[PDB]
Amino acid sequence: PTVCRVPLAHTPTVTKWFKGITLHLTATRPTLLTTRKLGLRADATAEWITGT
Amino acid sequence: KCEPSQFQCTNGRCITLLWKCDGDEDCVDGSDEKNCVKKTCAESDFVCNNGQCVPSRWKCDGDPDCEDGSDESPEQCHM
Amino acid sequence: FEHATTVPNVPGIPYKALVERAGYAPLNLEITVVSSELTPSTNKEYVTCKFHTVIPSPQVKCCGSLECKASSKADYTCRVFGGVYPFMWGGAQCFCDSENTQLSEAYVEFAPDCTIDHAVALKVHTAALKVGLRIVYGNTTAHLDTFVNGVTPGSSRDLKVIAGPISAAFSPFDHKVVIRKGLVYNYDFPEYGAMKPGAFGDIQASSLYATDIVARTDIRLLKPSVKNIHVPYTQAVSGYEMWKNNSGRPLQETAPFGCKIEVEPLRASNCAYGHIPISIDIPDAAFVRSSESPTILEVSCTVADCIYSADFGGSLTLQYKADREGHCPVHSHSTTAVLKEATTHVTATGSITLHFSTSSPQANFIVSLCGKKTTCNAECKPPADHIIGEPHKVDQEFQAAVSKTSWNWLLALFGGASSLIVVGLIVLVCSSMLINTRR
Ligand SMILES: [Ca+2]
Ligand SMILES: [Ca+2]
Repeated sequence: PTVCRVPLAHTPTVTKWFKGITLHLTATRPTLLTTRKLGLRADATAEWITGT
Repeated sequence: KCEPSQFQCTNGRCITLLWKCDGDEDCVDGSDEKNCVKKTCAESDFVCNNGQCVPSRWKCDGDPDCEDGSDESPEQCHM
Repeated sequence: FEHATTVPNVPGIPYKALVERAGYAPLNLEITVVSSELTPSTNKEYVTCKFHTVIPSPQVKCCGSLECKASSKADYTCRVFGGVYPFMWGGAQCFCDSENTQLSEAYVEFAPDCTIDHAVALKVHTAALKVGLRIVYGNTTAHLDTFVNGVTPGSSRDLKVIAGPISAAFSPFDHKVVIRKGLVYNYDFPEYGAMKPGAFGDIQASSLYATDIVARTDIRLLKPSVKNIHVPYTQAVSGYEMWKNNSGRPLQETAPFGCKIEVEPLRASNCAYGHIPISIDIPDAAFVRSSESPTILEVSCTVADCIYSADFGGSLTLQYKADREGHCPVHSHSTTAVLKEATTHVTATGSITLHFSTSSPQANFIVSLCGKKTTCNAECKPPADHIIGEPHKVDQEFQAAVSKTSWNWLLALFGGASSLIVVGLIVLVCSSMLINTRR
């Protein structure tokens, strides 16, 4: 076991509206984006996002 | 204390493990250098008779550098 | 002495309560859930990883026969072939033209790199809850951990805290769980001793260094065809590799209630759900006689403006008069409005500004300054920021969640709809008795 170095993606810009947010993501190479609610049920999502 | 992937110097600081045994002094007291077993010397670093690694240009410059002063020895450099 | 309370199980938001006794000045009470753990009892079933087939050197007999033997190695397979006439670099290795018997073996073993890349199958029982509070009373602060069962007296020094049973029993783990390199998956692994080839758990053992590995990978041995020595064989795909390819997503990203799954030991940290019925035994040393505490002759509250935002989006001020000086506690006797400050200095006459928060469009709660309950009323507007980065500090009510004007409209409408019917009823009955008395 040891430590590697991994890239940090471009920080997204959030647009806020009523009961919902919008993410503006840029990524030159495939990147992972996961979400999950903090309620009783968790609508977990997973997506490999590339491009703007 | 800090997470085991980070080494803690004997001063109160924690740094990443890649800085340990790397040839560079990062802890304020140099605890990350004189603890490992590395002994390699580069081409430009002449190895003194005592085993210490010293730059080659240091040799026979008119002043003692090594602990035993092998650099100023007339055997090494002839005047 | 003893106080019974119900603090919501949210990790980080404070809870304010006011406890008092006759002849004793009221004392502020602050409860916080600093951190929570959900450690279930686990039992290790077996350890699995990517198997590495081992094909020992073939054994052949020039003119004779061999009998397959039985061995304890995992998925051992043996076969005997009738005529081979094998070759190596140097020519034929036997003199019988057709009486050459070849014996083939093939078993499985743990790959050398399995000490790092290996999964563990676990069975989890009922989960237990343990929390660490930051109870604050008077001018003192205490930290302690306790088990949420209703009987354990988890106490730092003399707090004597008894956290009652959790309102709702919840556990993010199903019965069978799988751990691999710190990632926890909810999987239904096959039971020990029943391995299906080509799936997870095709090879299992009680430990990585156990000598009783058992496996079933559907090894098939084939009849040799080429002249030079060979041990042809075919095998199922590594079930561990298949499961790795089709893992899905871990509990670190599927678990609900904002739980943070972590291992060593397997546990869920900082989950938010339900309520905890705590009970505190405050020592009498903290309480101070009412005569010593300064008294308020009068107090009137006026509120600047309010938005029912999650943060402390509200303000309040009050005038006061007292015959002394000191520290007094301020509390809001409502379930929809929480103050920010617990205590505040008082100096005869003056005015103090206190910040609060609410989730109702009415600041129509009661505020007490070491007694002397006072009534505030305001005109709470909705907030402007659609999204905030801080959890709501007060659970949304219903009876207070409706504006005074809307309450008035509905009340007036229902009142009219209930009044016209009764007035019609009464005029009907009076006329009916009039008609009955007519004759
Ligand atoms: Ca160093
Ligand atoms: Ca010199």
